Amino acid sequence: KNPISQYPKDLTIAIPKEVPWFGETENPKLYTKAVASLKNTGAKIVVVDFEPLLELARCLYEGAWVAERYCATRDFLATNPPESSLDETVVNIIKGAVKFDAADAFKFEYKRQGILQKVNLL
Amino acid sequence: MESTLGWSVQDWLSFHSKSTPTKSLELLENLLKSQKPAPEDPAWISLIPVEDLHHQWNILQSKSNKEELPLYGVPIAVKDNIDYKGLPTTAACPSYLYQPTRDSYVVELLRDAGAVVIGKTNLDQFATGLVGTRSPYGKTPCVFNDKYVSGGSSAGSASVVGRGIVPLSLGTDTAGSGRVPAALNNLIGLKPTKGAFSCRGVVPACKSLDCVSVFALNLSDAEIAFKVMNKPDLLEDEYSREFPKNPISQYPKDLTIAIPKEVPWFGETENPKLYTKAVASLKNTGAKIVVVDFEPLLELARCLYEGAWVAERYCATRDFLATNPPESSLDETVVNIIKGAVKFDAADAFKFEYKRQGILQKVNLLLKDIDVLCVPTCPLNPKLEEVAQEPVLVNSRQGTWTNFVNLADLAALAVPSGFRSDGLPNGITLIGKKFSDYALLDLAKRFFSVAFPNNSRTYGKFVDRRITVEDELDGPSKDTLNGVKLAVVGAHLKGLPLHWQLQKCNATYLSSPKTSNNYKLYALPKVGPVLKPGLRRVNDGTGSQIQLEVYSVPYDRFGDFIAMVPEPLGIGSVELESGEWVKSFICEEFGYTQQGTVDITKFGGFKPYI
Amino acid sequence: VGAHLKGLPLHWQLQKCNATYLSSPKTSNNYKLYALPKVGPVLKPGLRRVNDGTGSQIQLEVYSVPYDRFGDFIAMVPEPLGIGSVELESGEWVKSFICEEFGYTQQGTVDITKFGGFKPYIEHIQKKPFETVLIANRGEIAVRIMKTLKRMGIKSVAVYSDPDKYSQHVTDADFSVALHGRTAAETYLDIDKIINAAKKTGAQAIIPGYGFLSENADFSDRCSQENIVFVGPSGDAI
Amino acid sequence: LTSVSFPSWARVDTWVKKGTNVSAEYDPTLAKIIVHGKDRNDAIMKLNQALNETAVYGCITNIDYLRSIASSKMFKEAKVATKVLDSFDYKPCAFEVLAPGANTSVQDYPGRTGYWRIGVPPSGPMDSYSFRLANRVVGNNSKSPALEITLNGPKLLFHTETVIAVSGGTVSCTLNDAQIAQNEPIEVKRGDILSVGKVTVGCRAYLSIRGGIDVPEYLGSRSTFAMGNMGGYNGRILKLGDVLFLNQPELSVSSLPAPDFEPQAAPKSLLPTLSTNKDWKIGVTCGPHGSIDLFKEEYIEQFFNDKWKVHYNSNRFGVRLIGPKPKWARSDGGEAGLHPSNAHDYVYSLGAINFTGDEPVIITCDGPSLGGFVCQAVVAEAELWKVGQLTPGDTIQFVPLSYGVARQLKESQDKSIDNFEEGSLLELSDDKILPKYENPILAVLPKKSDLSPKVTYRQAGDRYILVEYGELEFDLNICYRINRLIHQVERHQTVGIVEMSQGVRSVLIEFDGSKINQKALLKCLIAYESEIQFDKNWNVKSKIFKLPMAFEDSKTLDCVTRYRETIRSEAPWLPNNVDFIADVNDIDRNDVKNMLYSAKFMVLGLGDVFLGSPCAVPLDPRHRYLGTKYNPSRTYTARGVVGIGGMYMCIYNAEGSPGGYQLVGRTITAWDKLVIGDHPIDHPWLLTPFDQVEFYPVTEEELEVIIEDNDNGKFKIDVEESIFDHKEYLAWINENIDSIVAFQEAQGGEKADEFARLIQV
Repeated sequence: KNPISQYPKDLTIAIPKEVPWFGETENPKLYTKAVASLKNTGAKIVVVDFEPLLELARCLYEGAWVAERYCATRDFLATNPPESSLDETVVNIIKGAVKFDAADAFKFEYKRQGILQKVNLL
Repeated sequence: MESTLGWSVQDWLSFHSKSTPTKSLELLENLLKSQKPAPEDPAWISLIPVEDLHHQWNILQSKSNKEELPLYGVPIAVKDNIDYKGLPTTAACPSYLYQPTRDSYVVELLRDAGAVVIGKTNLDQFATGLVGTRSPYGKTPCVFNDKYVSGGSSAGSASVVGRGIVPLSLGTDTAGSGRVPAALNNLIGLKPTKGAFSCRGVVPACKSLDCVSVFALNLSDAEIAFKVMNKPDLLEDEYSREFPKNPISQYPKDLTIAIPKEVPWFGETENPKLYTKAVASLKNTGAKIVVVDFEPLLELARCLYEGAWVAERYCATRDFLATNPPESSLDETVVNIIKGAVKFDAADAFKFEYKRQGILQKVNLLLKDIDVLCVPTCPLNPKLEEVAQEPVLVNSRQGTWTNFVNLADLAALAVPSGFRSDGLPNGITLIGKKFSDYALLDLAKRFFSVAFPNNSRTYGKFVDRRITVEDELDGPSKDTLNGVKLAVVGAHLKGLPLHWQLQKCNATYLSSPKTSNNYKLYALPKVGPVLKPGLRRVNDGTGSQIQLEVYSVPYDRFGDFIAMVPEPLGIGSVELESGEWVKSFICEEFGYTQQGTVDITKFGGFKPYI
Repeated sequence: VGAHLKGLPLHWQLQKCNATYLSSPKTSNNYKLYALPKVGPVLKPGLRRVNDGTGSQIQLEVYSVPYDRFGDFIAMVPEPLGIGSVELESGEWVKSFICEEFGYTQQGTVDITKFGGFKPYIEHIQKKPFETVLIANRGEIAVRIMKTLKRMGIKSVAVYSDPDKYSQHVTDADFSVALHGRTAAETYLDIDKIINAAKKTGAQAIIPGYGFLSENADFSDRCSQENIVFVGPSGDAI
Repeated sequence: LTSVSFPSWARVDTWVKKGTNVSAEYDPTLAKIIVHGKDRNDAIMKLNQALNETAVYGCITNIDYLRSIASSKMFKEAKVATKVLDSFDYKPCAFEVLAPGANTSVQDYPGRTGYWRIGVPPSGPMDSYSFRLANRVVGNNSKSPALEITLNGPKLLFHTETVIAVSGGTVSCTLNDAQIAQNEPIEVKRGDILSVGKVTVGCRAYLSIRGGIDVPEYLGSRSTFAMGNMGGYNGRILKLGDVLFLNQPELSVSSLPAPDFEPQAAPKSLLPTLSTNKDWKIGVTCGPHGSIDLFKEEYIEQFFNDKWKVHYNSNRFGVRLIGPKPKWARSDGGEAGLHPSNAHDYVYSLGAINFTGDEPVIITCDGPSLGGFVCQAVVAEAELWKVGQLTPGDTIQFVPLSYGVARQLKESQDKSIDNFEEGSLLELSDDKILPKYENPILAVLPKKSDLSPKVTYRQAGDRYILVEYGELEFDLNICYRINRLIHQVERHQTVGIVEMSQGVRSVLIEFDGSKINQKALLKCLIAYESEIQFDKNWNVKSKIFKLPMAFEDSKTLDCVTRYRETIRSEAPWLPNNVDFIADVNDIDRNDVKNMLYSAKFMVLGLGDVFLGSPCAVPLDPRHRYLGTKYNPSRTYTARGVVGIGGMYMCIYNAEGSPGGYQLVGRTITAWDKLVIGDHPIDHPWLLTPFDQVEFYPVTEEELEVIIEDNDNGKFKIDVEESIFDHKEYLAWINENIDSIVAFQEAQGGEKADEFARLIQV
């Protein structure tokens, strides 16, 4: 109950200390302009290290969350349905889950909780 | 000299105050000498050297406010599960042995509070079991009868406390290891809210579920230990979490205590008698006892057993197991359990996590209108030979009432209920929601005063000593408050008929000061069957000091309290004798300006007048 | 009823506590509204309920304040105010600001009920003589003149000798001009320097204090013949 | 103005605050105190409270005069006329200085304690026993302030009535010209002139006043530290014309402690025995450095066998001695300076006998703290009063004393003052004296690892144990370690420990022997030492100061000139100190001026020397130059002068301080007495250990501009809060290991050794 409905005219908006663009030259301009626009609403902008959050992000990728898709899709895959129904990039991503133990999954859940301690303080 | 067996924490502190730094060092040296390690006393994996006792004690003298250290020079045992830097850490596994260079955060806290560690204490290997038999260091017996099991996995710690070597010890509890041994040894076993005690420096074994735990002979000592170790440690323990402000300190006399609809005893006939009687006693404290189908909770327990949580233990030990250490170092029952984790992939771990979350939906719907569960601590008092015969099935049954607590983010306190015909003890565990640990303690206190009337309560093996003063509690310290300081003058005073409204909103008594010389007090025309005063700040000059009681009312709860406050009263500010301003009841001028209003200032307070 | 109304200066306190606007009803004719002695830079009303005949209807704004937040809100509510109950036009009772008797019984309290609300009254209340003003003085009078200037939103100009280069009045001012030298005659008394100082800083007026050029009629006349307003009497009167 | 407080509830129109310089030029208005009451009587009462509540110090004011008027029967009954004040009877509850005496200062006891780690000395009386007798004779609380008279006293006019006493040296004392007795409570009338003349026997005497003298505290104490213009009567010795206020309970609003006792002549067995013939035996505890790692055996014998003559350059900073020249166990002092008495700066003990080069001096109550030379022995707490009665030409002999005997004497003085009963004073006697000097080294812990070096515990006075890390060597890690040791005592909260003082590779630990004895503290320390855990990758909060400095300005050079014409006219570091640095290191003088403007100086400790004066070390090892400290030290150095002592750098925060470092240029003082500077520091000492100081070039005249601006808080000190990261520093060392090593291997040689030989003469 009582969901917030408005941030204060004062709110603290965080942006990343490091913004990788991977060669892209157009999009940075819009981002810059957008931050300017936020400042101009009266918001306070603070530049903040997003490392732990990107650390969290990689976990989704390197980690065992990929096993959630495998869990959701393996009974079907074992039927070996016609290759042409399947997209090969997807199925291979998903079959990557086989490389994870139960134990592995926990190991990564731990690391996730450790990052979240840092993120919730941040 | 003098016998030290079965001393409370307070007993120890009293000795230290009236003794000299040298004769109190001697008492601990003497205690240390009487203890034996290794297989001679199965309770101790290891004991400190005399040099280490000196080191700790020099460390201690070093402190300049001793007599403010709530565990000054108080000896304790710690499960060989938990790091103390003065001794090796083993997990009841000889080739797993390692030397920590640093204290458990938990140990470090107790030392900061003045305690001295005496030894590491034996346990089921890798803290896996509820029986206490699963150690190559020896099977620890029940403190009462050596034919019987001590309970596990915190076996050494119970034994040691149960016979009063040491008034407090540390264990760990994932699914019963700090509760079952309390019942079998006539102890208090406190299993705190998850993440309250740091697990930094304890060997992970079900990291996501695990808690550090405490054994004590009495409520008082369990409380002091809780206050000491209930401390955040967010950046070093991924499952640490800070206790919130304004923790509840007492359940209402009215509370809803749920008990299970079906209570399996598996053939056992004595223990049912203790349980029945214990339930009768709770009823007599004034509690509402409600009988409830524990289906969802048992589904949750089954999820633990069926699921991949074993992979947590495996995760913590597989690198080591692959070291292929000498077979004689291992307990085979433990190791076979742990290797059951190999048959579960990541996908499996998730499938069961899904099912667990689904069960919890049901569990949270069930608990919404319940304050506390009252559960038998364990169905059996297993014989040493009984668990030798059936080394798994006895274990399973001893977890009937313990396995769902941590999965459900609950807290728990295992507390004696008395003795069976054959002179063995058992008891009940009271299960509360997140952060109720202080109120559980108090509920035990209230349970005790009925179940053990006339100060008839035993502790540990000390079947012919009586609790006098040692089960009393301070409650949570003012440290923990965060509320509005509110002065009441009228019907909300202790003993009048709106005091309950303060208790409903979890208020805490602070003090009883008077206003400054600036106030009159009126009795208003009674309309309800309650008569009501109004305060008036005055300055012609002619005011008195009116009497007040001041309460801390939690910030998130003040809304609930003010909503009960009808015209013409209101909450404003008032000036105390000391000059501090403090929130308080006030009164619209219209209120005390009616026909029927009586100037009551004379009496200096509202009690005198009523 | 008061400074928490939309647009007034404690409204923010309602947004802090995640309040939500409901409506704008009036009390029944049972109240009287007093403007309390201003102390802070915030002016504050107090409501008073009467056993009649004489109360009127005052305008109110009504907010939903989470149960969860109400604590945070009342902690911002100082003596002599408080939260009690008020009766709306419709007969509903509702939590509201009230006021201790002591509150509206202070010197300076104004009976405001006529205006029917607190907004009306802060409008029936709501003129810069000079833009920048130079102080032909030092010490304590300079500091005191500058407090008024500041409060009036008038830019101030210090002048100082060399021993005074570190004095309060130099610090307090918006601008400052070193006169160079040590003695009274060398600096504060030197009309040419002073008038150049007011020139240099574009001061439309000079206020002299007491002592120094204060009762000096050549100086008053120099100001006039220079299009700088001497804050004082004419050179003739002097 | 030194402290300025006004009632916040009145209106006060003023232009002054703490810091303001009030001149005589224009008009002496300070403030106008304006009060608003319900009516005349309410306003008169309010005005009195306001006046009572007005504390302005640093100038003489008319506040007392105002108070008396505002209080009069006249003003209240409103019998006011344009004529009244012209015949108004104003009598100050106070005395007046008809003549000052050679060196008369307000002092109290124990003095300005709490801050030795900063280099704030206790000050207080130079002979504390007589001081406390004098107080007691008149029944003062022991915290009461009194006057220290040195060599000859003041004549004072008393404007009110009180009791008086004089104790200490033999001095003829006059009341309205009739001789008056020492150690007795003399009743003084009003119009009385008390006069105390020349001190015939001893150096100093003490004049107490029932109720004490009314002067504001600074840093906990009313004691005068003249060097620092701190405390006492406006930071200095008394002057002709001064007016000092008393504490008459009926005519006063004062925070001075009321007397405890009825006045009473001091029992005569409790009087101290001053020498009779300019010759004295003075008890000491051996240590810290009276050991053969530093001095030859026979010189230690000679130190205690021969007599020492008191040198004319003696005062409250310390009492200089003439006697046998030292034979040293080392050929030089390495990086801490070439002269073999030179030591990695460490904090000294009150009473220590400091060998500034080849001549020693007793560190007394206005004395230096963090210092760069070895100390042989330390006068026992309770023996220091003797040193306060030495006069030039006196002879002395240092008599070895056990820790326990030293406590006995001390406790006997406290019992003597507290009870005031015949026979309770113990004094030096042959059966109290050790047969032979003992070993000052209390215990040695062996080196264990790279971050856990050898530990040497040295006895350093009645009141302290000196803890020394490592070989005689600098190593940054040891500095963090000292910080950790300190942390272990706090964690541990030790009972009995008074103050721990950081030096370069050491820390000095002061204890209360009535709470913990020497042996006990030693063991706790040995034990906490093993609890210290840290790794090479440590970090610390570090403030970075960028400070303007004039290279070789006139006042710096003149400090050397004064030293040449007054003390030693040539030495290998003379006539120009920078040329010495340049020559002994084989570089150009402008290379030395380059390093000063490029090096990053890490503060290692404070009070080298006085008022938070830093001892710093360049963070770049290639910035560490050979050198030496003066032999003997200067008696005078200018405020803000920057020095180089061996490889260490200091800023002399105080004006007129003795000093031994090679003089190089001048900054601004890093001591802000009134905390008025424009910086974010909350106490007077601007620096903290692990802070960093960098110098930038200014002209002498540009520096005098900055200096005046900064004294009035109009100069913006460039300070940034940051973090020093040892793991980042280790990194940096590697990226320049080869440069560093090449610099190090090529530093000394035969040339430096000839210097070390010459320097030793």
